[PDB]
Amino acid sequence: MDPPCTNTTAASTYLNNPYVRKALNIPEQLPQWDMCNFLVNLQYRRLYRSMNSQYLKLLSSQKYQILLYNGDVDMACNFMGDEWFVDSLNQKMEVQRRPWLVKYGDSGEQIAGFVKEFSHIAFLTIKGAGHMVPTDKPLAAFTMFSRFLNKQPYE
Amino acid sequence: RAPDQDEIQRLPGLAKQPSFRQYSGYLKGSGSKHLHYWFVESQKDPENSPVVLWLNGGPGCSSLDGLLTEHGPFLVQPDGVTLEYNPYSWNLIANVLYLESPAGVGFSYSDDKFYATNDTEVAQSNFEALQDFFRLFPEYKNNKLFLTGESYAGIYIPTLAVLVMQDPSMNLQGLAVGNGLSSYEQNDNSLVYFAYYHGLLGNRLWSSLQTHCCSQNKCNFYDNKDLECVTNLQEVARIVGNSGLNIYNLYAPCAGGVP
Ligand SMILES: Cc1ccccc1[C@H](CC(=O)O)NC(=O)c1cc(OC[C@H](O)C(C)(C)C)n(-c2ccccc2F)n1
Ligand SMILES: *[C@@H]1O[C@H](CO)[C@@H](O[C@@H]2O[C@H](CO)[C@@H](O)[C@H](O)[C@H]2NC(C)=O)[C@H](O)[C@H]1NC(C)=O
Ligand SMILES: *[C@@H]1O[C@H](CO)[C@@H](O[C@@H]2O[C@H](CO)[C@@H](O)[C@H](O)[C@H]2NC(C)=O)[C@H](O)[C@H]1NC(C)=O
Repeated sequence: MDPPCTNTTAASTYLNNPYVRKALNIPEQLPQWDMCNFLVNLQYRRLYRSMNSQYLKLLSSQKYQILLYNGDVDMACNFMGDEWFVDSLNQKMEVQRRPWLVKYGDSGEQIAGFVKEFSHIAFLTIKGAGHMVPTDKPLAAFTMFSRFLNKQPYE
Repeated sequence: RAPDQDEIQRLPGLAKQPSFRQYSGYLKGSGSKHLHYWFVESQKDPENSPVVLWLNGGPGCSSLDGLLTEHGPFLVQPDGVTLEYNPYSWNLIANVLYLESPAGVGFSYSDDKFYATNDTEVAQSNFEALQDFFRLFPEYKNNKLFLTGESYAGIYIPTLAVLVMQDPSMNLQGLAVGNGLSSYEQNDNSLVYFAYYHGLLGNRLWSSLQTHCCSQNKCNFYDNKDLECVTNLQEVARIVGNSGLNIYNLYAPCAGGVP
């Protein structure tokens, strides 16, 4: 039920508490809460090998802003694969690759990662973060999320 | 105006009551699928703040991981009882919809209990779930809609966004994917390069990879049929995923120790 090298006991112990299930309006007859369902994964039929066509379809309308962000210390879905992917989409208004900053309390401005921008699409690295960017770098993740929602530059 | 029946009254583990309204219930997917949602309204101006859908990957993993361990308003503590407020919560500036998807994931279920699915069925079920969300929360129909996700949601989100873009009633404004699976070929090729340059493979394994898997500059570590190449890639997969290194964070320890 748990992916390798991960410990999901804290969330599992919390969500399996009967009073928590009642507060979350969960019907009592439903089975125990598991972080990852092994049976769903085993029976899952993967159909697409690339999202190239999906992103090109979304970018054609020029109505939506797209963001691909990766923690640079992750090996499951490494930053380079997604950087290669965004670059391969060959979009207009290509900007020079630049670092993006985050202000840390009294520790001052720090490089949170690097931004590669194109028209309606940007690729971002989160320096020192793994597969779960908001868990590893919560301040950098919020700063990036805020800039994304408000359509502001990532720098 | 809103499903008052789905509203969370007093959540256990919280020392202080939230300033925002929160809901937990079910969204109707395709067929007999009932997808469990946990919706957290914005801490600042919920009526005008954007609606943000969050999907975790797997396939088969719960989006409640995103809430309780990643960017939710409160995070679960190691005791598995206490919840502490998150000062970097994504709900500070957005109405965040955490959806346990597909059916069978976490508290989500189906009446026939058949959880065998695919990319196309998942996108359509997620689309119908979003339609149900807007029927349950009609005051959020005109709000800016953003579709966000992690890992396998790199497939979930763009496929869902393709369906959402065809629906003019949905005010789609963008999409964000965190450490997402966008291409198996781009991911597999980059990982072998990542492994060597992060010091997981030696010069002997790399020289063998460069000589056998590659032609001049271009390397094929995805669907190559060269004999020494397939052998070297089997060793790369063993070092990266089954040797005691945390695949999700190279510099973090492996929970439960090295096998
Ligand atoms: C690491 C983690 C921790 C908590 C929640 C979710 C996840 C991530 C998804 C995310 O980042 O949102 N889960 C996975 O990366 C993952 C991958 C899995 O399956 C492995 C692949 O399918 C493979 C056969 C291609 C290697 N799972 C997973 C799903 C169900 C049961 C066990 C698992 F490890 N889980
Ligand atoms: C996996 O996670 C659980 C939950 O965080 C860990 O258990 C906690 O351990 C600390 C320290 O002993 C206690 O204060 C908590 O009360 C425990 N919580 C629960 C729910 O038991 C557990 O040690 C971790 N296991 C591994 C192998 O990392
Ligand atoms: C993906 O899953 C869907 C849903 O299970 C499949 O579509 C159904 O397939 C059955 C059996 O052939 C038909 O009886 C249904 O009428 C189909 N439903 C729809 C909406 O088309 C679909 O075939 C699966 N795709 C793949 C490639 O396996």
